[PDB]
Amino acid sequence: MEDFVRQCFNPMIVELAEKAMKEYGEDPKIETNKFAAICTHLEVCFMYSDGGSKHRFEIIEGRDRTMAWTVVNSICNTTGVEKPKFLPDLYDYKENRFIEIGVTRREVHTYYLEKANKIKSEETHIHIFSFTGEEMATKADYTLDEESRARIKTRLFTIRQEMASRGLWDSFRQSERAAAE
Ligand SMILES: O=C(O)C(=O)CC(=O)c1ccccc1
Ligand SMILES: O=C(O)C(=O)CC(=O)c1ccccc1
Ligand SMILES: [Mn+2]
Ligand SMILES: [Mn+2]
Repeated sequence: MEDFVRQCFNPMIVELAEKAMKEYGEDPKIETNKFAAICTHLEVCFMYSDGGSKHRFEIIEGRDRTMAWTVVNSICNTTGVEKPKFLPDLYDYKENRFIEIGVTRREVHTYYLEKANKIKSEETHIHIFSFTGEEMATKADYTLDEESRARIKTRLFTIRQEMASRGLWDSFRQSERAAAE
């Protein structure tokens, strides 16, 4: 699984997933599934950010935490929007709202609600993608055009196929459920 991750995602994404895991004392060599999940989540964050006009999104995910909060503070004090209790993934200068992005190997609506309750914030938009091509957004708003979202979905499904092809997919779909329970 480890070797698969390093040739599936780019070094920058891998590099940042490693840091993210290390910051919390977790080891990518042992918890290889969570390693893959983090690379995936980052890739989706980046793609999502790229989907818009050039300066539309501030990227909050994939930074050192302290600098992230600083940028969040800047946005809140700048635009009037409420400070969220949990670190979001993006800010949308176009729509004037923070975005949390989810990637589940489980049901889109299940994951959506686990998130929605935890944040407990009306302002933060929520956007969930599955490895099977479904997506769910708050108020049925997807932010991006159909083209952008389709590229994301395609990419996720490619990751699933690539894992399945090597026998790593079952173990990976297992991990999330076990983590939840
Ligand atoms: O699993 C995901 O989708 C994450 O986005 C995970 C993440 O950011 C993280 C950060 C620090 C430690 C462990 C996971
Ligand atoms: O799951 C996700 O989509 C996250 O975006 C998770 C995340 O940011 C995080 C940060 C710190 C600890 C655990 C998860
Ligand atoms: Mn995040
Ligand atoms: Mn997220």
